[PDB]
Amino acid sequence: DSTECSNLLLQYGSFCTQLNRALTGIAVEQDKNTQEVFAQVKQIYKTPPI
Amino acid sequence: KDFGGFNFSQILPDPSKPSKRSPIEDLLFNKVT
Amino acid sequence: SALGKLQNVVNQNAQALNTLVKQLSSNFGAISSVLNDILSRLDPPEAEVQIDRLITGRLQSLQTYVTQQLIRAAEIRASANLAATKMSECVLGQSKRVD
Amino acid sequence: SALGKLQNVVNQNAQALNTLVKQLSSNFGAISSVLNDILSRLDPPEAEVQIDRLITGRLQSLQTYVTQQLIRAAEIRASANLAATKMSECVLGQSKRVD
Amino acid sequence: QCVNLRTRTQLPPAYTNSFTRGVYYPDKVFRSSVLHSTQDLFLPFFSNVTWFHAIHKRFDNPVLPFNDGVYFASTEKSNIIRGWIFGTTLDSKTQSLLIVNNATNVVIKVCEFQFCNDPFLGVYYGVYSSANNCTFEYVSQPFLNFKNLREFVFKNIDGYFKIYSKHTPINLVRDLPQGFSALEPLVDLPIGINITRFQTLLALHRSGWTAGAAAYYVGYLQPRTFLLKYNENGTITDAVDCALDPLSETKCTLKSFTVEKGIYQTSNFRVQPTESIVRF
Amino acid sequence: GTGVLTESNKKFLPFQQFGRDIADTTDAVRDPQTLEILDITPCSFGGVSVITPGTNTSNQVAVLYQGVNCTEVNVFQTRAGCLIGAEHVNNSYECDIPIGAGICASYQSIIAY
Amino acid sequence: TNLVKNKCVNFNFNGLTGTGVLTESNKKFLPFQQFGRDIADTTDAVRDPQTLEILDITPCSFGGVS
Amino acid sequence: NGLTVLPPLLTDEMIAQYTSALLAGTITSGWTFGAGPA
Ligand SMILES: *[C@@H]1O[C@H](CO)[C@@H](O[C@@H]2O[C@H](CO)[C@@H](O)[C@H](O)[C@H]2NC(C)=O)[C@H](O)[C@H]1NC(C)=O
Ligand SMILES: *[C@@H]1O[C@H](CO)[C@@H](O[C@@H]2O[C@H](CO)[C@@H](O)[C@H](O)[C@H]2NC(C)=O)[C@H](O)[C@H]1NC(C)=O
Ligand SMILES: *[C@@H]1O[C@H](CO)[C@@H](O)[C@H](O)[C@H]1NC(C)=O
Ligand SMILES: *[C@@H]1O[C@H](CO)[C@@H](O)[C@H](O)[C@H]1NC(C)=O
Ligand SMILES: *[C@@H]1O[C@H](CO)[C@@H](O)[C@H](O)[C@H]1NC(C)=O
Ligand SMILES: *[C@@H]1O[C@H](CO)[C@@H](O)[C@H](O)[C@H]1NC(C)=O
Ligand SMILES: *[C@@H]1O[C@H](CO)[C@@H](O)[C@H](O)[C@H]1NC(C)=O
Repeated sequence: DSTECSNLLLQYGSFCTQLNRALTGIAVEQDKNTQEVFAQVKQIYKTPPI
Repeated sequence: KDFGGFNFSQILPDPSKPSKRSPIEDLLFNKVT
Repeated sequence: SALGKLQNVVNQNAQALNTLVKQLSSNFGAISSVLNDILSRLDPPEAEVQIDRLITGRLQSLQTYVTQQLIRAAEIRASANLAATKMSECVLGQSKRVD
Repeated sequence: SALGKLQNVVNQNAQALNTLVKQLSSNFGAISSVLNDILSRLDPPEAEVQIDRLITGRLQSLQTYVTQQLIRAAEIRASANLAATKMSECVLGQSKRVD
Repeated sequence: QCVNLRTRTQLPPAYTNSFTRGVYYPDKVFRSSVLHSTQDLFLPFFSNVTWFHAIHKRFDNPVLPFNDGVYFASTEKSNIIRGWIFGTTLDSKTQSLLIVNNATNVVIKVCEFQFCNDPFLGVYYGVYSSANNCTFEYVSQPFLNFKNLREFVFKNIDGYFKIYSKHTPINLVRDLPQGFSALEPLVDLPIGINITRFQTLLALHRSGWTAGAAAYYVGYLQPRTFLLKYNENGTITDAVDCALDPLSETKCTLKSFTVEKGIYQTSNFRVQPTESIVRF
Repeated sequence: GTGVLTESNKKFLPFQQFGRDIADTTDAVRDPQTLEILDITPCSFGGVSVITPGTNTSNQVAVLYQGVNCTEVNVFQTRAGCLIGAEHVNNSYECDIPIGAGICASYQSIIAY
Repeated sequence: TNLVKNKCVNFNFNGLTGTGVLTESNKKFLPFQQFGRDIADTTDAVRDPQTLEILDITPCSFGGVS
Repeated sequence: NGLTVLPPLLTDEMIAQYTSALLAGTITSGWTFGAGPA
């Protein structure tokens, strides 16, 4: 929460934006991975009761 | 182009185009900027 | 140890996060690892030097964590692509590919 | 949004180049982001320190760019290996592999 | 010479909407067909700006705090508004800035003036009593139903006084028109003095006195980020206030005026501390 | 420091004043005047995300505060966070804009489902 | 000094210094503007202070020698 | 400390539902559901 630290950190440019962008890319990639593996059917099939 | 009714004009190269691309390939190259 | 492959991923992620937060407790050559202590103990001309040391240390730690996460994400993406291929070719069909 | 996969690669490369250019406008704790201004406003004993700050900031930016380019290169290489496999197995033959 | 005006009619000040006005060029740099995000003292979009009238008996010449900058909007006909009063204490103790436009030229002076309580000019069909120590004088070319719209931005940054201005031909009767017009930089003054208060200068019409029909608006500049759009010819045609609403915040984050469908992480939320607790 | 102080169930030894977690951050403290234990949860931190359709379609937006309870910020509580500006419906549709934890948003006003 | 165009020279215009090729420009500046920037915030257009004309600053032909 | 954990888009129940659908398809329909109608 230090405002002096953030003022000094703004001198380094867009490093923080790059790190946030990379983490966001990884985060959406995980959902894409689960979507690719498990959602291979668009119909929810059900077994017969017997 | 007698292939028993099968048409490949959209994927074969177009002689009219100077780039010698197919219509699909020409559309793909136009749609990427 | 049947489910070690998933447990390794969970353990690596938790260990990387734990090391990333542990890096905040290091002063990186400054007088203290706490920004509040530097702001309360020093004038701004020397405080800028102390926060500059802490900022470069913490930024290096965060960049290292993000790079490791990107490499692990690439490995997990390769594993997930393999799993999707197995789902298509072993579950949704019969595969002639040996092993 | 049909050709989003190629557009993402083009956008990522252009955005990485733009970020690498925009990192030159940051002083990284020095008095100015311009080397000429530092060399004209200060004597070489302190201009050496300010130029050193600019050098370490720009070197860190360039290392970050090269590292993320290497990771993206690994991803593109995996995609190209998949594309070569599809060229061999789907175009040059009929594949029994499901999906 | 000073004259008290004792024939005023009491009325509360008005308020109105800023819409998308008050934008100016942040620098002297040409930009072509590009979107630029800048952090500067800007006027907030759709803000509450104070509205003052001059009509007949209304004669609105108060002294207002300058704050970090002043946006002055003028719906003017027949040139009643002639200049401004800038200073801290508005007396001979400190040094004050005078901007006047009389019938011939514009005069900018930084001196120790003795301001009147009610300063004004007069046209037939008294603003100071003394001037002791002058440090800067600058005479320039004249800047100038309601027919004229005059936008001005005054800023005190690093001892520099920036005056931005724009002339707009309008034909609206009462309120501010809705539109976009970026203010060009007109003049930078090397004054190097403290200014915390200002006062408009009007002109009387004599045939007692009569106040000509004029209306003006005061807005206050706040530190914020704008996303400015530069066309092919290099004029600012549209702007985005990054702190107005989440949609414009997304536009500011993605550096585009058009946002595709999806979810976009734009900012962060932090609870602010309400109190400070000491336990010893 | 800055944090929310809550009553704690931890039992400190009499020589102990504060407590550290796995990450060596102070998660519990003893008040020096009244000897009681207090947890120090950090103040809520969230990622503010904007859910919108295309600007060609509409200018309506919804705000997602990630990992933030709705009591500390059309208000709906999801596991992903607090969603303001989206009308929650009981009908199920295909996912248009992903929110998370099974929640997706769409435009039809902006609905969440 | 005199102005030299179409050559990789060291330019110093009103305190803004650099190295580039100064060619004639078709960009019409507004009268209050002095310098010109591209998307990447690099000075690619400038106004001569003596005579109010617009000059493009093309970067000198750097290259890799293989 | 700036650290947040985002939940996955697909919950464990929906992933279990997807696996159940795949199991029902491969039990009742063979490989036909993966190449067209079940
Ligand atoms: C193969 O397909 C192409 C295009 O799908 C056919 O070309 C069309 O021919 C008709 C009549 O001959 C014209 O009216 C269309 O304008 C043509 N379209 C285009 C895109 O050129 C072509 O006739 C088909 N058959 C063969 C043997 O080439
Ligand atoms: C116009 O009115 C103002 C306000 O009353 C006058 O200013 C006052 O002048 C008296 C003169 O003895 C002073 O004692 C007061 O201290 C002044 N007030 C303030 C707030 O400074 C002003 O003199 C009047 N003008 C004329 C010409 O009489
Ligand atoms: C502007 O402020 C006045 C009081 O200062 C208030 O009555 C009015 O409603 C405000 N206008 C807007 C649009 O907020
Ligand atoms: C306007 O003011 C200037 C300086 O104050 C003066 O020289 C000039 O005569 C004035 N003109 C008129 C018409 O009052
Ligand atoms: C300012 O003016 C007063 C009165 O005219 C004079 O006594 C004083 O010396 C002046 N100060 C300066 C710095 O000129
Ligand atoms: C400027 O004037 C205001 C009010 O008179 C005062 O509070 C402030 O300290 C002054 N600033 C300087 C730098 O003198
Ligand atoms: C830009 O200027 C040219 C002439 O210089 C004009 O034809 C064109 O309409 C202008 N563009 C816009 C958007 O006003």
